[PDB]
Amino acid sequence: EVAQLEKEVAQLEAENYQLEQEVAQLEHEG
Amino acid sequence: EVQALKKRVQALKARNYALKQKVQALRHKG
Repeated sequence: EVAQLEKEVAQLEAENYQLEQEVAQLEHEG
Repeated sequence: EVQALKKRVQALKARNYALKQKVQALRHKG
């Protein structure tokens, strides 16, 4: 899965980043 | 895979998996 990790990162890095930016505002009070 | 990247991927989906689940819960429920 060596050629898989290279893609496994861009996979989450694209999501994990898309949420961290939306969650930082969504749960502002909570 | 080799704990070269395989060790870094766990840092993206680890927290991402949590938000991805609560994300809709934040915007929806408030």
